Amino acid sequence: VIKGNEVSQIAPGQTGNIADYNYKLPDDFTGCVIAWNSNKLDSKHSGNYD
Amino acid sequence: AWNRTRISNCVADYSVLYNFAPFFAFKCYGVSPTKLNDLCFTNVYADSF
Repeated sequence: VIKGNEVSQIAPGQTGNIADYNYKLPDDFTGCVIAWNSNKLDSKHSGNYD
Repeated sequence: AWNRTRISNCVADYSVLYNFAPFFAFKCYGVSPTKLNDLCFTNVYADSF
């Protein structure tokens, strides 16, 4: 579960907040990264602070 | 009207640019980041756009 300007760091050999603190992808990654928006199911009016 | 800022006789305290000045777009071309601790810069210039 990420933000909007967050899919960019999800790639092999990538660095950033995710790769330094949250999650590290192997450079030899053999798989598919799939993403879709989740406004109607992962958001709250005051902020889905969960 | 960019300024060619010249830096000399200091240290490469670059980790602050990640969080102390939390700028998001950080693409290092030619020299990938996180290795910037020795043999790093000789005639470092900075361009402000």
